[PDB]
Amino acid sequence: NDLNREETRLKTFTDWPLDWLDKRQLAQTGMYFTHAGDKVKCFFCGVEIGSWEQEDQPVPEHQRWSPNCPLLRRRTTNNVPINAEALDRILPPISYD
Amino acid sequence: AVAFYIP
Ligand SMILES: [Zn+2]
Repeated sequence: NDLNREETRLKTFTDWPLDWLDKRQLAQTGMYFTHAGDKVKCFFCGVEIGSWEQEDQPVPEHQRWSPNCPLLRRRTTNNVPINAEALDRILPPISYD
Repeated sequence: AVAFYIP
């Protein structure tokens, strides 16, 4: 469960093929690299996303396919960020769906 | 993007 740690997730992004898609923001928002193409997987909701298009963004795409992710929904999780404030800044604004 | 796995 060191993957609960952003630091650990960030480390899996070795040989990340997308120079334009921020691996730091992906790791920060629950994702880790699966090393299969460009697909990443959220450690908190389990969604797997790949075939990224340059118009795609880390958080919105994540919310799009997993609107109920505990991390994005801002409910408690075992996530250990590197910088809490940076995480707060990027997570979707509180919105009761 | 494409979701290969959906919760
Ligand atoms: Zn998630």
